[PDB]
Amino acid sequence: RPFSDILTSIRYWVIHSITVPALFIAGWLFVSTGLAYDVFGTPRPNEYFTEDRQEAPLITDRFNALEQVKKLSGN
Amino acid sequence: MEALVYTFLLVGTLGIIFFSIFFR
Amino acid sequence: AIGTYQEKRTWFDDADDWLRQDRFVFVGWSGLLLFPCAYFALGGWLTGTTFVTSWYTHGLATSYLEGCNFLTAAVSTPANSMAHSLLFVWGPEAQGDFTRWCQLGGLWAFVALHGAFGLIGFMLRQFEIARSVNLRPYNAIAFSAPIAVFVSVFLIYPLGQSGWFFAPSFGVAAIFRFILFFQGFHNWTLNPFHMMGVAGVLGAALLCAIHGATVENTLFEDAEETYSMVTANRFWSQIFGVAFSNKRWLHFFMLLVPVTGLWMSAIGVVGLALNLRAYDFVSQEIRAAEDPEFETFYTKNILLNEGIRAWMAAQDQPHERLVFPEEVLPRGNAL
Amino acid sequence: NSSLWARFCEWITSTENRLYIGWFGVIMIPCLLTATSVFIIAFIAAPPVDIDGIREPVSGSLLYGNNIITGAVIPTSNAIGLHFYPIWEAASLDEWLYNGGPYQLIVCHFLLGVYCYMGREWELSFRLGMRPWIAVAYSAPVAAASAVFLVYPIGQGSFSDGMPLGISGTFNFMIVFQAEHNILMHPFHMLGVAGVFGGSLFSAMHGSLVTSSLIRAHGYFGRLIFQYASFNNSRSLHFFLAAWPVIGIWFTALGLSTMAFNLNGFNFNQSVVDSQGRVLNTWADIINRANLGMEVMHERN
Amino acid sequence: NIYGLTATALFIIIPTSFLLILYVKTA
Amino acid sequence: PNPNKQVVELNRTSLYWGLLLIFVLAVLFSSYIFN
Amino acid sequence: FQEPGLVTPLGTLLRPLNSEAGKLPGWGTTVLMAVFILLFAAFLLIILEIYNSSLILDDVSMSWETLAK
Amino acid sequence: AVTPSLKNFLGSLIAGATVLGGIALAITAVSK
Amino acid sequence: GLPWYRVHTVVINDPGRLISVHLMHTALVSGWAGSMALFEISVFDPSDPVLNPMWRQGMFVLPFMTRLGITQSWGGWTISGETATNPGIWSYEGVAAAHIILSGALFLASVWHWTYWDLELFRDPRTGKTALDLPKIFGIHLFLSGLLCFGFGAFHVTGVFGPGIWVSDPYGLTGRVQPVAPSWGADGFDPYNPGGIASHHIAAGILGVLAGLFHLCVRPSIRLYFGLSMGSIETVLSSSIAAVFWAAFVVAGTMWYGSAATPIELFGPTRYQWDQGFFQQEIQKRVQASLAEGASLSDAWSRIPEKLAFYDYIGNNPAKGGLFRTGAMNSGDGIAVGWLGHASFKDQEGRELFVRRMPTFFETFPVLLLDKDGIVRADVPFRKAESKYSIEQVGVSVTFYGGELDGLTFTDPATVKKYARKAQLGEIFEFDRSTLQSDGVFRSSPRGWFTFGHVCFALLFFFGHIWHGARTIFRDVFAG
Ligand code: CLA
Ligand code: CLA
Ligand code: CLA
Ligand code: CLA
Ligand SMILES: C=Cc1c(C)c2cc3nc(c4c5[nH]c(cc6nc(cc1[nH]2)C(C)=C6CC)c(C)c5C(=O)[C@@H]4C(=O)OC)[C@@H](CCC(=O)OC/C=C(\C)CCC[C@H](C)CCC[C@H](C)CCCC(C)C)[C@@H]3C
Ligand SMILES: CC(C)=CCC/C(C)=C\CC/C(C)=C/CC/C(C)=C/CC/C(C)=C/CC/C(C)=C/CC/C(C)=C/CC/C(C)=C/CC/C(C)=C/CC1=CC(=O)C(C)=C(C)C1=O
Ligand SMILES: CCCCCCCCCCCCCCCC(=O)OC[C@H](COP(=O)(O)OC[C@@H](O)CO)OC(=O)CCCCCCCCCCCCCCC
Ligand SMILES: CC1=C(/C=C/C(C)=C/C=C/C(C)=C/C=C/C=C(C)/C=C/C=C(C)/C=C/C2=C(C)CCCC2(C)C)C(C)(C)CCC1
Ligand SMILES: CC1=C(/C=C/C(C)=C/C=C/C(C)=C/C=C/C=C(C)/C=C/C=C(C)/C=C/C2=C(C)CCCC2(C)C)C(C)(C)CCC1
Ligand SMILES: [Fe+2]
Repeated sequence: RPFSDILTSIRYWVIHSITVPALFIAGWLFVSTGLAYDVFGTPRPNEYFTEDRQEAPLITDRFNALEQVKKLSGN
Repeated sequence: MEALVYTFLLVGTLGIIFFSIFFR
Repeated sequence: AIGTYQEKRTWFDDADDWLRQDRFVFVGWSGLLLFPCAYFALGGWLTGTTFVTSWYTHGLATSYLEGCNFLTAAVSTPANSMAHSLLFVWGPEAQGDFTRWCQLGGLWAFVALHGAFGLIGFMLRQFEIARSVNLRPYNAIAFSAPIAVFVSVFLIYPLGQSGWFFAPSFGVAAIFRFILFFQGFHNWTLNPFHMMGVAGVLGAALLCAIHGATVENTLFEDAEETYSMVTANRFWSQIFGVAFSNKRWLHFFMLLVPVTGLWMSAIGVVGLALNLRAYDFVSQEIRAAEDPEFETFYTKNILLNEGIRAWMAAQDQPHERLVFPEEVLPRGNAL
Repeated sequence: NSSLWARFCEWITSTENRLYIGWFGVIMIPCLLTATSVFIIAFIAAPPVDIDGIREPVSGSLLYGNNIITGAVIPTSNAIGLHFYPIWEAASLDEWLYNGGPYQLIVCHFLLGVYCYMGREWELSFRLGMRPWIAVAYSAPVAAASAVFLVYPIGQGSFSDGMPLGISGTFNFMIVFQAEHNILMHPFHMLGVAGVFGGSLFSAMHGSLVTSSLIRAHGYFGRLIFQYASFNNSRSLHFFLAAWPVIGIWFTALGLSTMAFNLNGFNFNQSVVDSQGRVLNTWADIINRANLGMEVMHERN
Repeated sequence: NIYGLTATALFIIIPTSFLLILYVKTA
Repeated sequence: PNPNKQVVELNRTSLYWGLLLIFVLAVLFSSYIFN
Repeated sequence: FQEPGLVTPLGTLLRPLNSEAGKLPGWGTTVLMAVFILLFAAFLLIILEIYNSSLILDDVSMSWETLAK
Repeated sequence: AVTPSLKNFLGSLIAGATVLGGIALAITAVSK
Repeated sequence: GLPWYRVHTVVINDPGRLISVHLMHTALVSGWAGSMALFEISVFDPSDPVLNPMWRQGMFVLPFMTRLGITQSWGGWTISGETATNPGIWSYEGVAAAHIILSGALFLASVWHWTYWDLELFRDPRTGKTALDLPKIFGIHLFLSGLLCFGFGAFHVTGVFGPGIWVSDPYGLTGRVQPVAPSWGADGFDPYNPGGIASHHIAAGILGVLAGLFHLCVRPSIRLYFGLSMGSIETVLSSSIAAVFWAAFVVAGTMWYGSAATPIELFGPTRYQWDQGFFQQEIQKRVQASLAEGASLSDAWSRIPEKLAFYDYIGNNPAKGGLFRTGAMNSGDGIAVGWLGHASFKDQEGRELFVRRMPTFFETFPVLLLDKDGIVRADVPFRKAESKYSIEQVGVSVTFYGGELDGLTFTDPATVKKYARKAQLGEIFEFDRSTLQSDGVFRSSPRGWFTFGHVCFALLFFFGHIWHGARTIFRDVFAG
């Protein structure tokens, strides 16, 4: 129950021996596979500038901004 | 003038300091 | 069952009893507002610093994924085009697209609003805990200062400006950018309210250091006070000239100095929200204009502010699309 | 010493004086009074100073069209550099004032005064029979004063680079220093900002907690923060209050001392680049653009 | 500035007088 | 009568506090009020 | 007690409005109070988002142009 | 739902009401 | 004895003396209103309502007086610049005198209530001690508030038995006090819809009278009574301060962002009208429409009212003033005499150049003569800086269309440079700084000053609400 007892006990280590590495590997696949770029919209290093746009993108429309960002990005 | 009023305010502050430290 | 005058037990009584249990963490009723809001504010900032980009809002690559470190990573504010839109995931812009909503910079709005409500919840938590053990809630009143600062600089200031774009983005380097932005544009150093705030902050640091050192040095050898009030009083009376003869008033002064400083800073930033700034002394400006030889540190400060403005607006305000030719950018050798 | 049956020695060490003089005060009082008088006189009225030898007489005297905020004691002329410039070296008093000699006079006397002030703090810690480390805590503001008034001129090779004895002058010195050394991004000044903010934070918390506790504490703070408070005993809490701002200011003073010798803050310009090598802007290079503006506008030439 | 001088004089005068009369009432 | 009345008490320390506050605000804000 | 207090015609007229000081068992109408709290919060959000252009309505224009209409 | 914005806002209102109901039911269940 | 900051706490337990002090504060506020109105009328200059309106004269109370119907004056002038043949009883001077008389009457009432504080009305009939039945007092006062709100919305704003309110066209060219028919649709919540105000006041007054009747006929629940300390006056103070700074924030935001309750012609243009080029867009649309009809550039620009061009000027932007730049705008850039006209800059080749207007943030901004495509075809070097596309080199010429300088062309590099530096601020206007010894630095609008004051007061009253909620909730520990 207290920190000393719970972290000292081997039950915590064995139950978390298969989970903490699992979460670390989950993050590693999330980053390496590029899913982070797809889900969070971060451009990959090879797509910051497109063929149409060769400067920092700028969004002007306030309401019709979804389509503007779709156009500015690779999509 | 402006400089004289600034000096007056500063010397008044110094007098308040002196009274506070000495005139308890 | 339990109540003021034989009041029947209701669901609210059970909920209050559970929320106020003396477990490891005091949840309390204010917990329902603090923990979700504060947790989501911290999570939003961490996600924005890790993954979400600022390319489409500020034209910057500010996150760990893009290659920035802790100092340069930030959750950049939305673009100036968004103006003061709260940028909900369901708003008219980024209509439910989480990816685009992150790209729009709405994650900054998420963090800012959830953090504002987390601060409200934490102040309410201070009130609840103070009432729990029957103490005056002076800590909540003290925390009113940081809440005032946050509301002034993160919410009121952008609201008075053209949009959320000019709010301070949640990042170290971004906050430095905000600080230099105020220096260059608002002459925020010269503002008397900022002067009072910095005086209060430095005085509070001085009080902290001096009180700690003296209480640790006037300790008694081997229910009763552990340090000699008379000794500290005599030491400061004969060293500085003024000393605290009352512990109550001393600690209240330690409370009051930083709170007052931050509140005056908040008032000054409210003024800056409308560009109501103590930027210049008109008399000195006209004296310098009529007399080229006349020069002071104030005129030099104005020149440095102009340099900051002109050399930074090109990249700090992409929406303006400013392109200053090299011949018009202010320079020291061009004076 | 030993003057008229040691009466002078008795009076200097006498604790019955309203302000304890002490043997360190024997040097502090003259030094600090000289610095105070010269500073007041120069601020009120002093001819404009060539802060740089370009012959641009910057003016910082109130009588010369300045106010309290703008008024300052201009740093010594860059032509003098680190040379010792007391009154007797200048060809005339007018030349001495025109080159910014009052700044060296004030800075030297004031630094000696604050050092002897730490000394007096120790002396009255010993006289009253208590533990003498208030001087150690006071060494932090003294360290910063030395860094801004003495160490920075030493590193930059000229007293013209020391902080002007003014308010607007202080802001100009800070803006210049950020321009040239990127003070904001240096980890030591970052640690000093942390120290000052935490000092205010802990001052407010201590004041509030003690004020609320003095009905005539530990549980409240324990339930408030989830990790509880390690400094349950008041002695440890007060040592923490002493240590946090003190070492924060020690480290910012040391950071400034290092930049005196041209060791600037973190330089993350062009840290992140495109696949083709195009530079992608961050907040670091926007700070760099601001620094470029400050730098170009500083160099009046 | 006549307005500024008058404002500064009033700000110096009225609160100082208020505090002083309070002290005279009860020291 | 006045069943609940209390004369205001302002000791010497509070006097000096107020005077110092007023004079400090004056020196700080005069440079801006004059402008 | 001691002094009964000054008696005036207006005081007597308005006494019944001040005779119920300190007085309802249970939670009373706190549930209806909460319902109205939620309704008012929804209304405030509606008007805020209308003002902030986060709730675009066909009828509204959200600009000075609506003055001419 | 006369406009997409109103539809989205009402959906958000019901979502937040669902969140509040969920947290209320959670505290109720865990109370006893 | 009570400290200096606690002294007023003496009147906590005396309802009669509480009435007295509240009456005194109300008298002070009404007297301030009257004195301010008199002062503003004394210093008002109604000669030029186009280029020198009230907001240019730094008038704070006059916009509010004229918003709700007070247009005429006892001095023989109306607010539109015409002659007020029949001023009537209700005028600026009349309203100020009414406020002063009310201040005096309220002062007398405060004195009376102070002296006779022992009224039996405040004594509990059964307990025998001074007690205020706060829930029922609130019911009464909310009923009155709702009744008065309905009256204002249905008789004053709607003009059924009142003058109406100030309604103006979107660009604030022709605006007058008119009856405002309520708008019950969704557009009623459009902030720039005047009918919204009338409909709001009607509906809110109806609900206010309903809620007042409810709070009169329904007692508070014991659980709520003890939870909110409804028997204490300080919880009422904290909640009132809460509502008050909520209202302060709302009104400050409404003033800063503009609405039907803050007309342009009274409080001046908004910051976001200059930022978004509202007046610039309207003027360009009008000019293009005129040109499409075949009119000349001079004729097309002559049709633009001087008022619209005056609005299209950064000096009128409320976000250009200073915190300590005291006084009216007339003491800044100077009193506006006339409109020079639109400055078209044509380079030697023949291209038309447009000056990059000053963004609201910048106090000093580079003078850039751009192209249609936005390329910087010319500029002015920074003081004595190296020139590559300077006015002298490119030799751009400025031709003025409309206004005083209609059909005048200047090719002198100095004159063109000066006019470009003036045009970066918006429309070029002539100002006479000699009348008021104007400093030449922009100053904030009554809109901006109102926003600053009320946001600062809202933050301070947030702190006050925090403190008083602490005191009322923690009364047990604040006083054993
Ligand atoms: C419980 C704590 C809490 C609090 C205070 C907030 C507060 C907020 N959140 Mg957060 N959030 C929370 C929990 C919380 N959230 C949780 C648990 C999640 C995970 C699902 C999120 C996920 C989340 C996202 C993803 C976003 C927010 C956003 C927001 C903001 C706007 C929310 C809004 O106006 O719509 C919700 C408001 C209401 C439902 C109004 C409540 C009033 C009543 C209860 C509803 C009406 C009931 C009534 C009886 C029916 C009327 C019918 C009528 C229509 C006819 C606001 C700062 C948005 C934002 O601003 O980010 C930029 C955003 O994008 N939140
Ligand atoms: C929120 C309320 C409010 C607002 C928005 C205005 C707005 C305005 N007034 Mg009015 N006025 C008010 C209240 C208000 N006034 C009150 C209560 C009085 C009675 C004294 C007056 C009396 C008055 C006169 C007599 C005149 C004005 C004038 C003006 C205009 C010029 C700008 C200005 O105010 O001076 C600039 C404002 C400042 C310099 C103050 C802002 C700076 C801050 C507050 C710091 C000041 C230092 C001080 C020590 C306070 C700080 C406390 C410290 C402890 C932190 C402007 C339209 C002038 C005008 O043109 O009207 C025709 C004019 O002649 N006002
Ligand atoms: C509806 C508004 C309202 C009301 C009725 C009260 C009433 C009260 N307050 Mg609260 N308070 C308010 C707003 C209000 N306050 C706000 C907005 C703040 C934030 C600063 C505070 C902060 C506050 C604190 C911190 C304390 C009180 C206290 C008190 C009590 C004593 C008042 C006092 O100091 O007298 C004496 C007043 C003076 C000697 C004047 C001081 C000089 C002031 C600061 C400057 C003068 C300004 C000028 C003349 C007025 C114009 C400003 C106006 C336009 C707002 C009294 C019950 C005290 C209390 O109850 O103690 C137990 C207390 O400790 N109040
Ligand atoms: C820093 C913020 C803050 C703090 C610490 C307090 C603290 C306090 N208030 Mg105050 N109050 C505040 C803000 C604050 N208030 C605001 C902004 C208002 C509206 C004007 C009020 C109105 C108010 C009243 C009317 C009363 C109090 C009372 C109290 C006390 C008891 C707690 C209570 O009533 O719950 C306050 C709880 C909150 C402020 C948190 C509510 C959080 C909401 C429900 C979440 C809404 C989220 C939603 C999605 C909106 C998103 C917005 C946007 C993104 C679209 C306590 C001293 C009472 C008192 O005096 O005690 C005796 C009392 O009667 N307060
Ligand atoms: C930058 C300086 C600074 C920081 C970081 C800070 C932080 C803190 N102070 C607290 C307390 C206090 N602050 C106080 C006085 C002061 N505090 C000051 C300055 C600071 N205070 C100053 C100057 C004063 C003097 C008035 C008091 C009196 C208290 C307390 O009572 C309390 C305490 O117990 O101290 C330990 C805690 C608030 C409770 C919490 O976790 O939030 C809960 C709410 C959250 C987390 C939501 C807000 C989220 C915000 C918007 C940030 C979100 C984004 C990221 C997390 C941050 C981005 C960072 C980048 C910019 C680099 C927290 C540890
Ligand atoms: C020509 C001339 C003269 C030139 C003029 C010079 C000039 C250019 C500048 C000066 C102008 C000037 C004054 C400007 C500053 C104005 C300014 C911005 C002021 C701030 C104003 C203000 C209201 C701000 C709000 C915040 C605020 C309240 C700050 C207060 C700061 C403050 C006073 C801090 C405390 C400072 C201090 C030294 C405390 C020491 C107290 C002390 C000895 C306690 C020690 C101690 C510890 C114990 O633990 C115990 C137990 C005991 C017993 C004990 O004693
Ligand atoms: C691709 C997404 C990847 C996400 C990361 C992976 C982990 C999974 C995380 C899932 C959640 C992510 C966020 C949604 C990302 C997303 O895709 O959202 C999309 C969705 C909006 O969808 P639409 O607007 O298109 O739907 C219209 C209607 O049908 C419903 O709105 O937003 C919501 O789900 C509701 C908003 C949150 C719930 C309501 C607001 C909550 C606050 C309520 C506060 C009330 C006040 C209380 C006061 C005390
Ligand atoms: C639902 C939602 C959400 C949410 C989210 C969240 C809630 C998140 C969280 C998150 C988190 C929660 C995160 C965390 C992170 C962490 C980290 C990242 C950490 C790090 C650490 C470190 C780095 C450390 C270090 C150190 C050192 C080395 C020194 C010594 C000590 C220490 C340990 C401190 C999202 C946005 C999606 C969307 C919207 C809604
Ligand atoms: C008795 C009477 C009468 C008369 C009366 C009168 C004539 C009155 C007047 C009155 C008046 C004539 C009043 C006035 C008032 C005023 C006021 C009340 C003011 C206030 C102010 C203030 C409050 C301010 C503040 C401030 C400033 C200064 C600025 C800014 C800052 C501050 C905010 C601080 C007769 C026999 C005929 C008839 C019957 C009644
Ligand atoms: Fe202590």
